Amino acid sequence: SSCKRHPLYVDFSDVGWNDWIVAPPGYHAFYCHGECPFPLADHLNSTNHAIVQTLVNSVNSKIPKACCVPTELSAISMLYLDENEKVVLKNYQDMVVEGCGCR
Amino acid sequence: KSSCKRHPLYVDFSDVGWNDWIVAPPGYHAFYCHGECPFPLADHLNSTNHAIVQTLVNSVNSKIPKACCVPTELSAISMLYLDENEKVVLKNYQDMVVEGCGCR
Amino acid sequence: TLPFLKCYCSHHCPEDAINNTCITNGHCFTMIEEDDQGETTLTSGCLGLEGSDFQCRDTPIPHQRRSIECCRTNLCNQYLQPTLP
Amino acid sequence: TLPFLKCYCSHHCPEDAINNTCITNGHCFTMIEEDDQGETTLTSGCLGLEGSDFQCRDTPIPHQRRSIECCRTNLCNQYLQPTLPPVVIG
Ligand SMILES: [Cl-]
Repeated sequence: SSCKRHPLYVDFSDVGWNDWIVAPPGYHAFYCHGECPFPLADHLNSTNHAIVQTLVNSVNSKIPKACCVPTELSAISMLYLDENEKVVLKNYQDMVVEGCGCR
Repeated sequence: KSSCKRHPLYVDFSDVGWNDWIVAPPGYHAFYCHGECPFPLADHLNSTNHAIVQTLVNSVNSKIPKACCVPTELSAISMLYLDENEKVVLKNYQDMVVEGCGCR
Repeated sequence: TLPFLKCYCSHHCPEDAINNTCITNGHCFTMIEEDDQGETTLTSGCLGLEGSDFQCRDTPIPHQRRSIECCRTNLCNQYLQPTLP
Repeated sequence: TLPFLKCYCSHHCPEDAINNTCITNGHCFTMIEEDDQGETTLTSGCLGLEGSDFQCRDTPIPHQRRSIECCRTNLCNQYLQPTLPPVVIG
């Protein structure tokens, strides 16, 4: 079962952050997971390295396969509390998986 | 329990069997990335916000995987190869060598 | 460079494949793979252009043997049928 | 931001740490955690600026009891002594 994006919602209340994050109450973060087989198909955006490494793996088992990771990521905004406790608006980069590939 | 880091890996173009379409070099140090991404993800693992959140979630929900140790900085090498009509072309290959690893 | 080429895909389809078809700027592939105890199985899909040369070149010795062939014409891979050396 | 902060590091040292210190643009940390045999371990190191909000805070409820503390002055993590949260529980 090959590398792809899966759902993940992170509810701030569930992980106990609800008391410094004023908003949003949570968000869709997604994650990446699954095999990086050979050959690496186009929709895995693999790097030359991930590809070389994948071939090396089939011939030397001691060398791990490419891993399935975020490959494009988007930001989100939050309202949180300063080290000194009080409403602050920050843009958090690389919070949301847009796409996954083998790297 | 050993941490995400770069490891040596030499690639002999002969072991992998390109001895005949690739004419130069015979191999190159390609390196690779391996190891745990534990909590917390220290500074030198160049983690994204995502990866850090994911590690935090994994620690409360085992069903969510840990972040993965992968190359966060790659560099180029040039090769000489014999192309379809037995031509000798010099060509620059991007993302061939791991210069740095991180949790992602 | 933009996707311009259509390929059949059978175990390596993108989630959003269309009629068991993928599009790419690289090459179509078709692969034959033996496993550890007998059963041999067939694969096909699209290879990205970057690193296409290392995937469309023929290896000498993995764990169990396999072969792979590429071509660059629409739907060209149902016409490929690779065999083990 | 350039790194401007020097910290001690214990199991989370960068592979090029010298004298068990590391540098960063975030905070220094010290954490105590428990392993499955009850053995605890002190770790310490540098946290990047990005995501330090999440890491310094933690979740109150991980699978393994732990406690992380952060501070932001040179070598400050020498003075941090995190302790396990009480197993308080029914
Ligand atoms: Cl990456």
